Amino acid sequence: AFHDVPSLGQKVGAGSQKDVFHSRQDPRQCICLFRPGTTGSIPAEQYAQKELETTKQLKNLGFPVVDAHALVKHQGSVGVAKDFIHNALDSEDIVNNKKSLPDNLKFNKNVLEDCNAIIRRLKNLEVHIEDLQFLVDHNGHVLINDPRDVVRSSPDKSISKVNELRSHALNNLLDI
Repeated sequence: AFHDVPSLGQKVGAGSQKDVFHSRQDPRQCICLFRPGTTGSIPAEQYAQKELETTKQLKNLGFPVVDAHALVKHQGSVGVAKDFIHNALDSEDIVNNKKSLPDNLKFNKNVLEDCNAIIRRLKNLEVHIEDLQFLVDHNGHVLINDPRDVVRSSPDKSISKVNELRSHALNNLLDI
């Protein structure tokens, strides 16, 4: 199931779970490989397989996601081939105030609307997303990234994660 990527493109980004590389097979994609010690005791090949499945399940259910295309491996490194989001902001950087949303009005509106839309689905379908986490593309759209699992259950923990990010957009929009 895991495909060999012989060569990697330039490295891009700063996420802690995975190191990300431009795909030399498709400039719309990137190669995302687990860092050491990020999958706990679970083998990396399982973690990657579970992320691809969950990403596809959420995509089917209507959620906005960073799409995942293939399980990949490079030397001893294991991971997933995913859509590349140019100039993406990581939502953990935003909520932990390491980075900030731009001032742009349209940008913050998109963050607000998409956060609302994600919460609506979580309520309608009554699901909880393990390790819920997002990327914000350069227009402000919010995409679920590296989901670990989706299960029918109370969505309140997940709705709180979204609200966490939404608050920053609210605070900016309330500033005229």
